[PDB]
Amino acid sequence: TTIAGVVYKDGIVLGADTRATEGMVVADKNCSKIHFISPNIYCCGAGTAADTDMTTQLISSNLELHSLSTGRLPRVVTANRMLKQMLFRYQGYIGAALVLGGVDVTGPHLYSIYPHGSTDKLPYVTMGSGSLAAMAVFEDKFRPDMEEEEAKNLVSEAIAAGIFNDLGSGSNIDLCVISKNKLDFLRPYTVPNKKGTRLGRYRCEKGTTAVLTEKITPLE
Amino acid sequence: TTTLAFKFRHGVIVAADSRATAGAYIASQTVKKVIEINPYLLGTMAGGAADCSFWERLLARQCRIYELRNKERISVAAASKLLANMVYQYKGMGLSMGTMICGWDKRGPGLYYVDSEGNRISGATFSVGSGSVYAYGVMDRGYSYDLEVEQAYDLARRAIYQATYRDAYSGGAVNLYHVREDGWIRVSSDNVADLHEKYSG
Amino acid sequence: MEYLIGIQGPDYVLVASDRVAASNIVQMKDDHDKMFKMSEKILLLCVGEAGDTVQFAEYIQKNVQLYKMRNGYELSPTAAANFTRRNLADCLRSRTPYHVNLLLAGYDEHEGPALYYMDYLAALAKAPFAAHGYGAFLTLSILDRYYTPTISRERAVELLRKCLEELQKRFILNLPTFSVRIIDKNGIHDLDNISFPKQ
Amino acid sequence: MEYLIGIQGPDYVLVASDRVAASNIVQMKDDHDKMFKMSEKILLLCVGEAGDTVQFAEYIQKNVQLYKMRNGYELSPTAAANFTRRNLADCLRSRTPYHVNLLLAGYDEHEGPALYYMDYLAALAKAPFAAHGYGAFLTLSILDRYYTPTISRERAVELLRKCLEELQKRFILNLPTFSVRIIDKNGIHDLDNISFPKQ
Amino acid sequence: TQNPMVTGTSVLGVKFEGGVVIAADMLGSYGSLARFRNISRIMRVNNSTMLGASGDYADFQYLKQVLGQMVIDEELLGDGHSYSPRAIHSWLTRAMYSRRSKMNPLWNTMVIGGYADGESFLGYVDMLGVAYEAPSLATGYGAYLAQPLLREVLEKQPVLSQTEARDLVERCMRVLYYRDARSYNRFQIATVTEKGVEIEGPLSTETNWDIAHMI
Amino acid sequence: TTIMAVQFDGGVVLGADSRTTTGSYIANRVTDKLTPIHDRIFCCRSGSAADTQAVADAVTYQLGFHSIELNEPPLVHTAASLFKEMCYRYREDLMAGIIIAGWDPQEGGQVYSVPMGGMMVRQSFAIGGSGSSYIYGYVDATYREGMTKEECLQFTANALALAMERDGSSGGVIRLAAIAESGVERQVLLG
Amino acid sequence: TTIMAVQFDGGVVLGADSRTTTGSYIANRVTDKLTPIHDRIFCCRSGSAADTQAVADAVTYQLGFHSIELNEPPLVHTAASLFKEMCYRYREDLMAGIIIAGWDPQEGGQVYSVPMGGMMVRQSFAIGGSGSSYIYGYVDATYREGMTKEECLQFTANALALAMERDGSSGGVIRLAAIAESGVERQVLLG
Amino acid sequence: RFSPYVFNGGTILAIAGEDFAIVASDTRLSEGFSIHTRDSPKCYKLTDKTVIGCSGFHGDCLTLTKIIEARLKMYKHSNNKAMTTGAIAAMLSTILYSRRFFPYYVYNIIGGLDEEGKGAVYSFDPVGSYQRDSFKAGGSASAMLQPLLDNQVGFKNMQNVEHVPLSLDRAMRLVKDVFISAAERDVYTGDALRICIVTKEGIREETVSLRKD
Amino acid sequence: SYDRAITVFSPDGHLFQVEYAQEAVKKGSTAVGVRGRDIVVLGVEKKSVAKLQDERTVRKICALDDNVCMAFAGLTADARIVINRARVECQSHRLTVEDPVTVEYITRYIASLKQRYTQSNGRR
Amino acid sequence: SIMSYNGGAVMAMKGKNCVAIAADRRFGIQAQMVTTDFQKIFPMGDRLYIGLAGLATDVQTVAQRLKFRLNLYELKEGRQIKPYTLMSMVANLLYEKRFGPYYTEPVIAGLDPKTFKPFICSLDLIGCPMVTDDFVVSGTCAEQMYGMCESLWEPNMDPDHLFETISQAMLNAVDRDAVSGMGVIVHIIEKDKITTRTLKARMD
Repeated sequence: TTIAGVVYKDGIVLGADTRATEGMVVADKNCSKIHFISPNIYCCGAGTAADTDMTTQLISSNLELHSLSTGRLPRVVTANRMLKQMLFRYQGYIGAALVLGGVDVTGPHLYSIYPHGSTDKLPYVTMGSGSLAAMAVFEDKFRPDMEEEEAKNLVSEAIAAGIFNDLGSGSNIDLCVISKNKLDFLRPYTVPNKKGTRLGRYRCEKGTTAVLTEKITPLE
Repeated sequence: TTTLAFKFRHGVIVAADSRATAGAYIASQTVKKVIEINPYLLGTMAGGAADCSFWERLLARQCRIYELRNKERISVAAASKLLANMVYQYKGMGLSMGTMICGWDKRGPGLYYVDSEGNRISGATFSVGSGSVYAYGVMDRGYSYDLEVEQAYDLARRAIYQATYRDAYSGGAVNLYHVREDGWIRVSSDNVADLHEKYSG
Repeated sequence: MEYLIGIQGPDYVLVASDRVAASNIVQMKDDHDKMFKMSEKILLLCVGEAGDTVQFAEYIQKNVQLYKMRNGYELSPTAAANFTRRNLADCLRSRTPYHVNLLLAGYDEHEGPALYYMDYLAALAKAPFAAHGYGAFLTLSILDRYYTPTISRERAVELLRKCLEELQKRFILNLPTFSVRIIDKNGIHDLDNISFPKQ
Repeated sequence: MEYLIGIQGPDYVLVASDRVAASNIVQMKDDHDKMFKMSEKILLLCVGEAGDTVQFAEYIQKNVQLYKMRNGYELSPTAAANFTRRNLADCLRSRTPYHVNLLLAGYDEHEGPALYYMDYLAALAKAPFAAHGYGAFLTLSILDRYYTPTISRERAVELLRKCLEELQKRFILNLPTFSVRIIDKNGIHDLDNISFPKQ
Repeated sequence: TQNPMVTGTSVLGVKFEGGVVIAADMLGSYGSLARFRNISRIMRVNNSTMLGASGDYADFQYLKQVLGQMVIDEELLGDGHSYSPRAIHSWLTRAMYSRRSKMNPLWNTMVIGGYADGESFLGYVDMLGVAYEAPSLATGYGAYLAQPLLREVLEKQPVLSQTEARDLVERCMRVLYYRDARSYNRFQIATVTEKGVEIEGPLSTETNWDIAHMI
Repeated sequence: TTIMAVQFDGGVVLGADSRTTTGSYIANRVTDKLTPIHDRIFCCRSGSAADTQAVADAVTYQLGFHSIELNEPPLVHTAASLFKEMCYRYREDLMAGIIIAGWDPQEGGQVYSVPMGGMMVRQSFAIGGSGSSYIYGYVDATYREGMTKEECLQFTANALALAMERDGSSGGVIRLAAIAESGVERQVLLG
Repeated sequence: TTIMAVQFDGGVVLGADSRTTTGSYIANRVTDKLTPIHDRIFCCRSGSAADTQAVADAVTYQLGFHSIELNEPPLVHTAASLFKEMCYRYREDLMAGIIIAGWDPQEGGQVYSVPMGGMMVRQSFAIGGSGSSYIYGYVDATYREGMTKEECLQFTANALALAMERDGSSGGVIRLAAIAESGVERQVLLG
Repeated sequence: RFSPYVFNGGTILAIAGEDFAIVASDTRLSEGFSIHTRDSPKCYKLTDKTVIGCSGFHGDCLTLTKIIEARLKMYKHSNNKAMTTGAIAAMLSTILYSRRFFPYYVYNIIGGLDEEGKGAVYSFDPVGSYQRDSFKAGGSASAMLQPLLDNQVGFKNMQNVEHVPLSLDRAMRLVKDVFISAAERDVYTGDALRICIVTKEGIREETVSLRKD
Repeated sequence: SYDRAITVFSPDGHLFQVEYAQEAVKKGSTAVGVRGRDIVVLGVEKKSVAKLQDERTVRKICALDDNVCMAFAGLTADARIVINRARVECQSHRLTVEDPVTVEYITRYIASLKQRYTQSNGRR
Repeated sequence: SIMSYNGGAVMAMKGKNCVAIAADRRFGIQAQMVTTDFQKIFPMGDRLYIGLAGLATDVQTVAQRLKFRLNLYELKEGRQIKPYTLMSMVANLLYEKRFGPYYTEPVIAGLDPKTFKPFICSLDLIGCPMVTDDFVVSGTCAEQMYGMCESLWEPNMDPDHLFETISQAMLNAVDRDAVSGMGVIVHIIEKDKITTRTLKARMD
């Protein structure tokens, strides 16, 4: 698991890989790790996969309730305050590492939330198991006020560093670009690893399997 | 793992399965659990597969040295006593071994049972393994001292079939030997899936 | 620790258990009864630790009797067995779980005889024959050796006879006596308290 | 776990044990022998764990036989029993201690019959009657109820008969058969292998 | 060694065209305390091989003593033979494995660089006796941080010049200064060539702190 | 991780490092440990990160509602008493090294220390955090009664520079804040 | 418990406290931790009391036999190498914080540090013991290159005075020793 | 404290033929969550007719290989001939048992030719028990490779399927496909596939790339 | 530890200490033994009684087991330690292979004990 | 472990306009079978099934709480449930026992009722849903089942070849497992009819 985010001159670029490993066996090859919160705020998740799902849906339900009452656009500091007040209440038993980012009225804002409830605003963050390989790309090649073509090229390079160097990572790279007026969510940004093609024909025909009892029930 | 052995009028019958597992994973289906010490002795494999393989190969070394010095073959009582003494020196260190020793002798048939803890007992019927208790029930029903040869083949063959049916760690094929006067003879080796169609109808 | 058996036929259910109430090394009572009626065609056979076998199984009995008084007719053996499974599974994730192993036997006028199997984790199993205790390891292999779906109740008793003689041959506990029931279209019937004279 | 008994009379020693070789839950052998000769008037009765009962007790046997070949005459029962106590106590504070419980029985031409008692800590005790196993808790109270120092060997057998019938009444293990010896001025004699027919 | 008292940290190493370059800092930590701030963690073995180490430092002085004797007694034979770098790598592998087998290990992790007979050598040696060869190595947290920066250059460009390699090490030493609590801003670079072994002085990094004004 | 507060006659001077570690990895390289509660009252926090952030927001909630109701700027001793009540009731669950400092119109600058136990004491200068053990000897000999403001900014800069150089858990950049009657002058310093 | 050694150009200056505790009781109130090995070579010991007394007598046995055989006054680096061999071979059984200092005719004054691991390094000034953690910041700022002898006696007196005041395990009276070419000047100091 | 073992991954595969023996393995060395190298095969050439594969703890795989290569020389200097394949398997069973109470954490498969030019595969446990088989798979992905070769080589669980023996050509593409399926679902299976083919004329080698996660 | 070769070869191929020991046998008292088809009979001669000594302590026919007797000649000091080592071996056979010792087996123990003892260091 | 107390194996596989699901038949306690007709696949309306594997209590418990919530849904609303909606229903049911969790792993397979499109998904024991397009597996012998399906699955398969693939995937993977076996039942559903077959497996 490798998630990362950055703040360029206009907005925020988020990125993640697509793999879920149960034990040491690859369970899912296309697990979507970037979630919806509001039409301007997304979040990336790491840690326990069921804990991040049920938490990112509860807060997204509450901001839909909150923004529809106030009649205006949500703010990123509100979603920060809802998360770190409920994670502290569950005393860290809910393992959910989150990268939060959005563009409200005040501008772009990027947060990183730890499963005990500690947060911090930063210009670039990495979480996950392969976070250390991705931080080395950000630490070497960051510059403030980049354009989004440099920002998309920087993040996709940093996610790819966690692909080829961490065992619990590595498939297609997702990205999302959030700006003041544009939301570009796109999952297959690049395909660095394919599957090799089969050589031998293993194909069996009908009648190579013994059947003891068959039943047919029609429907309509 | 399920082995059994019983002696009757016409020698000794030895039978075993062939499944060797690893946790819940099955390593192989074709493990020969009745190893051949001599042309006149047989030994089984129960518990640690490597510990039964080593110390009974080491026994076959020792019985051959006895024959060259004394110019006759060793008795079945003497052979198990050598195996009981070698294993005792490593008592408590964690050896897994539950084998049996079979063979014709000058006093007739011989069937002893040797543990890794130091048990050495005689007897007429034995059954060792994880599914050994499933083998005792069917074997005690059809056992007689005065069985025929083809009848005693069917008793030991079906008794392994009931043990592999209940136990999860027992299965594979059913190996079957027969210890006779001159020496042991390999009888057959049937798959359980073939016996399932045989014993059903 | 102690034993019972579940032979089920085409139109009957043959159940039997031991009669021994144990202690530390001695046996307190030699004519104990593990058999609990609920209706005129439903028995109950409970095995487990000390306090839970008596009180759970009579808690079921007061609810099956109450269903008949409130409605006039009895439960089916299927619904009776599937009501007990709810009561363990609810009380399992609790401060005081019951540790009992049981198998229920019943006859119905619609679907005929029925036998169910449970453990201390509340799993049901419609089985043609079953057994609990450590003697089940000895005695299941005789039973599927000789079982026929079309077996008569006269030779089912001598199948039970053979299945209990081997239990006094290669089993370290004593177990001298065995009480036998039979359930059919006419209800519960006592058979002979079969035993082996230790004199 | 398994049982033996030590009735000693005015001019005889009556010993008996069971015949059961056990396993996990099954019994491997029903005609086992716990009885080890060393001389023409000395027995040995060893109880304990698996490997130590066979190998320690025959280690004693090769030393008692060696004493007779080196000298021409045999050990007394007192010196034979007091030689075994040295061998446990030396091997007790070691890397491989033996865990066996035993009682030795012997007759001598000078001081007559003698019975000794030991445990897995090597304590001797000259006793008129003794027993090991969990059945010793059941059966010692019958034995001092009816013991007489001047007891004849004919009624000592029926005292042993009464002492074993109660062991198949309130004791959870099976124990069907019992092998009996008797030691007197003429040496070892086999008595009847008394048992209780479980058919 | 049951418990390492005074420890070191990550050691880097990468081949180039005709030689190997190795860098490591000059700090011996003690728990979370920086007691010894002027120690040297790189040993120059005779003329064509070269050793750095992490882990417990008192065990490193032991191997500095033993290898120091095995080179002295060979060269006064006049055989015309010296140890190749992979011969030392083979010796040091057996020394680790024969000592964990007695359940009394040497708490170290060592990188052996060398240039003999026209070709470069770079070998890894673990505490448990795990050894291999690679065109780039890193120990400690350097396997997590600096090692991905090494491989992405070497997969896009297999061979490197000497100036490209020495630049690429100083970038990775800067990264370990930011994101490691056991680092120190004073390191030294050792380099084998065909000319010999050269160990440069206490170099320092140049840090950037412009994001600290971002509230 | 290494926090420090020194008062002078007109007010107080605060200082802290910026390194936040997770075992041995640097999680946050630059960190603001100087948290505003009110306009003339700060705290600098140490110990557990998620614990001290949660307590500092609850005190800011309670003190802001307290001052708007009395219609009067709150006391420093009032704010220090609120941290004492939460750190003592929840002393079995919190690891907080809070130091409260700030200027007050009634008493001038005050500096209070609330360690992990839950006690509270006023000091002339306070010092806390993990790296604060290595500069106890320096801060005793160097401290002098009756400093100016410009000496206290020099005094806390040299003290944080020595602990950051010697401790492994401290490091980064030095954040300073001088609180007087006029306002708060914050600055980021290195060297 | 709190030991210190500083070299100057003509020689070295040693210093230590005198408190020996047993858990929390003061067993020995005055203690000589400055042990002579040879006429110009001392050591100051810390850690376990019975361990460091046994090692210091074995090195005195070996170094005295070594110097009488070569017929030459021994080296400081020679004596430091002997403590390294015993503290490394028996590192699983010893808790020793030995600092070896002294003057030598060939190289002047040397100061070596042998901590509990078993390593060895030469330093300009060494510092050890339990209470030595509280004066790391003082000894870094106050130290100045190229001192006289009379400044080093002042420098080690103020450093031991601060650790004794702040640590609970240190205390008592200050023992000093200056080793030069001429001889050894020991003195007992307080304040 | 100091644990003396670690798991370095790796996966080996051998197939006995009629006149051949194919031994293949990946080339990834890795412990924990990191990667040490992307080039470290397990094909070790003992003789011209015997290749051994060694998977498990890598520090033991380095030692056990060098112990074996010494004893093949000691046989030849004392018997004037090389060891056969069956003699190696009987020897290594005694070597593994010799450290019964501090075992090697190595899984071993010996492939090679017998005296009649037929394939032979001997699979070992870490204690030293063995048997002769037609195909075995050892290592991390052994639970994935063994069910596939029961279907294709063993012709198990099929009906009305003819029984043709495996050719050399069919066995090559059967090996190449089964590692591609194993590299997808296993995190340990590596990047290059070293395939060593033992025939009556020598040992051929072949390297096939995989995905590089 | 007295390490010296006692028994060495002669320049014509004899072992002098062996054949000097055969003359110590050649002046011990005579022992004769024949075997019948059902009962064996052996008996020493030259008891040489002095009518003031215990007749049982001077015996030279002893038993190794129930089935094995033994007579000897030569010097009696070395005899009764060969016997006491043979009694131990024929007893330890019973802890092994269960049958009693055959008469051929115990002579291979004595002769192999007697040979290697003309081969060791510092032993006549 | 806890999942290996009774064993079990459930596989679902997606075809062209059809979807098949298969499971084993063994019920047992750690070494010892009890019966060979234990139900693990339960119907949830027409053309939509669910398979459960894990602890044999929670197989029978969750399949009754889920049926409890399903009948109230299909009576309060006037329609049958979509396959995607049931996945959110089960994931709610497991996550309520976040700290008292049921030891089971469901597998859902069915056709979408309006546009007859297949759907497969699987969940862990606390409800992380994962939708795929080829196959999902659950049970003790999971790694054996990945080697089958990665090598045998094809993208567009008629219901004849879909049956042959999922049969050979189950008969070889379960045969390599020790605590799973004793028969395999295979359901293959489609928009016109539904087919249940039982395979001739090893009773060994």
